[PDB]
Amino acid sequence: AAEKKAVLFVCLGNICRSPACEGICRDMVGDKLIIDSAATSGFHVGQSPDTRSQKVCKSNGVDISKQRARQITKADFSKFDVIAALDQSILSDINSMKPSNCRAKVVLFNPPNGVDDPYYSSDGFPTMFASISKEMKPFLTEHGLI
Repeated sequence: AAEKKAVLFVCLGNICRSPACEGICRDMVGDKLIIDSAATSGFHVGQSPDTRSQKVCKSNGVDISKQRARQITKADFSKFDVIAALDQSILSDINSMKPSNCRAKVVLFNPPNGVDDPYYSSDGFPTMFASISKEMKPFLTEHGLI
C-alpha cells in the first residue's frame, strides 16, 4: 500500500531552501508529490536572484523551473498530507494558526543550522541542497513513503 503524500517545504518566503525541495525530491524519486514549497511571510517576493541557488542546483543535481514565492493561505493543511518547516519560526508560527481538527501533520526539517542560505554569499547553495537531500532520505522514507 505504498502511496505518495505531499510535504510543505517552507523556510521564510518560499525562496531559501524552499525552491530546492522540488528539485531534490523530483530527482530523488523522479516525479511524484511530497513536495510543496510554502511560506508564512509574504516579504521577499517578485525578486531575490534565485539564479545562484537554481544554478548550483542544476550543477549539483536539481530540476526545478520557477520559484514565485507566494503567501500561504489556509488550504496548506487540507491541500497536502505533511508540512515541513525548516527554521523553527515556521513550525512555531504555522502552529499558532493551525486549527484544532485537520488531516495533515507538521514536522520540522533539520535544525536551525543546516539550511540557512542568507542572501549575500554562496554559502547556502551548497549547504541548502546538502540538507535538502541529506534530510530527505531519513525523512520521506520514514514519513510514509521510501
